[PDB]
Amino acid sequence: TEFIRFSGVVNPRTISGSNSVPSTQVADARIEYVGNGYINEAQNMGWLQRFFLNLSPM
Amino acid sequence: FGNSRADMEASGGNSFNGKGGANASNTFSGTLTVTVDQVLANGNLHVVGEKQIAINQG
Repeated sequence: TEFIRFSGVVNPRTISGSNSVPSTQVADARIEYVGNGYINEAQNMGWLQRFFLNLSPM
Repeated sequence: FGNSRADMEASGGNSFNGKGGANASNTFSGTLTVTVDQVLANGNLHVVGEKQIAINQG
Protein backbone atom coordinates (compact mmCIF):
# COMPACT_ATOMS: atom_id res chain seq x y z
CA THR A 1 0.00 0.00 0.00
CA GLU A 2 1.27 3.44 -1.01
CA PHE A 3 0.18 6.75 0.50
CA ILE A 4 0.49 10.19 -1.12
CA ARG A 5 -0.33 12.97 1.34
CA PHE A 6 -0.44 16.70 0.64
CA SER A 7 -1.02 19.72 2.86
CA GLY A 8 -0.65 23.45 2.44
CA VAL A 9 -2.15 26.91 1.97
CA VAL A 10 -3.53 28.04 -1.39
CA ASN A 11 -4.22 31.56 -2.64
CA PRO A 12 -7.63 31.59 -4.38
CA ARG A 13 -6.39 33.75 -7.27
CA THR A 14 -3.68 31.22 -8.20
CA ILE A 15 -6.29 28.54 -9.00
CA SER A 16 -6.82 28.08 -12.73
CA GLY A 17 -10.10 27.93 -14.64
CA SER A 18 -10.14 24.12 -14.46
CA ASN A 19 -9.92 24.15 -10.63
CA SER A 20 -6.21 23.34 -10.65
CA VAL A 21 -3.13 24.87 -9.04
CA PRO A 22 0.51 23.76 -9.40
CA SER A 23 2.20 22.57 -6.22
CA THR A 24 4.79 25.37 -6.45
CA GLN A 25 2.13 27.99 -5.62
CA VAL A 26 1.24 26.45 -2.23
CA ALA A 27 2.79 28.28 0.72
CA ASP A 28 3.40 25.64 3.41
CA ALA A 29 3.54 22.65 1.10
CA ARG A 30 3.95 19.31 2.90
CA ILE A 31 4.33 16.45 0.40
CA GLU A 32 4.68 12.82 1.46
CA TYR A 33 4.97 9.65 -0.64
CA VAL A 34 5.46 6.49 1.43
CA GLY A 35 4.52 2.81 1.39
CA ASN A 36 4.34 -0.38 3.42
CA GLY A 37 4.64 -4.11 2.80
CA TYR A 38 7.82 -6.12 2.37
CA ILE A 39 8.77 -3.86 -0.56
CA ASN A 40 9.07 -0.95 1.88
CA GLU A 41 10.88 -3.04 4.50
CA ALA A 42 13.40 -4.10 1.84
CA GLN A 43 14.39 -0.41 1.55
CA ASN A 44 15.22 -0.02 5.26
CA MET A 45 18.76 -0.44 6.54
CA GLY A 46 19.42 -3.21 9.01
CA TRP A 47 19.70 -2.05 12.60
CA LEU A 48 23.35 -3.12 12.85
CA GLN A 49 24.21 -1.35 9.58
CA ARG A 50 22.46 1.83 10.75
CA PHE A 51 24.32 1.62 14.07
CA PHE A 52 27.62 1.31 12.20
CA LEU A 53 26.75 4.12 9.76
CA ASN A 54 26.12 6.40 12.75
CA LEU A 55 28.89 5.28 15.13
CA SER A 56 31.73 3.85 13.03
CA PRO A 57 34.99 5.86 13.09
CA MET A 58 34.99 6.00 9.28
CA PHE B 1 100.39 30.52 -14.60
CA GLY B 2 102.38 27.28 -14.33
CA ASN B 3 101.30 24.24 -12.33
CA SER B 4 97.64 25.23 -12.94
CA ARG B 5 98.00 28.04 -10.42
CA ALA B 6 95.26 30.18 -12.01
CA ASP B 7 93.16 27.45 -13.64
CA MET B 8 89.69 27.50 -12.10
CA GLU B 9 86.10 26.47 -12.75
CA ALA B 10 82.93 27.26 -10.79
CA SER B 11 79.20 26.76 -11.25
CA GLY B 12 76.10 27.77 -9.33
CA GLY B 13 72.34 27.61 -9.57
CA ASN B 14 69.29 28.89 -7.72
CA SER B 15 65.67 28.05 -8.54
CA PHE B 16 62.31 28.90 -7.01
CA ASN B 17 58.77 28.24 -8.24
CA GLY B 18 55.71 28.90 -6.07
CA LYS B 19 52.05 28.95 -7.04
CA GLY B 20 48.61 28.88 -5.48
CA GLY B 21 44.93 29.29 -6.12
CA ALA B 22 41.37 28.86 -4.89
CA ASN B 23 37.86 28.75 -6.31
CA ALA B 24 34.30 28.41 -5.08
CA SER B 25 30.92 28.04 -6.75
CA ASN B 26 27.30 27.36 -5.91
CA THR B 27 24.09 26.91 -7.87
CA PHE B 28 20.46 26.68 -6.79
CA SER B 29 17.32 26.17 -8.86
CA GLY B 30 13.75 25.79 -7.70
CA THR B 31 10.47 27.42 -6.75
CA LEU B 32 9.04 27.98 -3.27
CA THR B 33 5.96 29.79 -1.98
CA VAL B 34 6.65 31.84 1.15
CA THR B 35 4.49 33.96 3.47
CA VAL B 36 4.85 37.58 4.57
CA ASP B 37 5.31 37.77 8.34
CA GLN B 38 6.22 41.47 8.67
CA VAL B 39 5.78 44.76 6.82
CA LEU B 40 8.63 47.21 7.38
CA ALA B 41 8.44 50.99 7.75
CA ASN B 42 9.22 51.54 4.05
CA GLY B 43 6.75 48.90 2.84
CA ASN B 44 9.29 46.12 2.31
CA LEU B 45 8.01 42.68 3.27
CA HIS B 46 9.80 40.13 5.42
CA VAL B 47 9.08 36.68 3.99
CA VAL B 48 9.63 33.18 5.40
CA GLY B 49 8.77 29.82 3.88
CA GLU B 50 9.34 26.10 4.24
CA LYS B 51 8.69 23.09 2.01
CA GLN B 52 8.92 19.55 3.40
CA ILE B 53 8.98 16.58 0.98
CA ALA B 54 9.16 12.92 2.06
CA ILE B 55 9.84 10.39 -0.78
CA ASN B 56 10.18 6.73 0.35
CA GLN B 57 13.02 6.72 2.89
CA GLY B 58 13.73 10.24 4.10
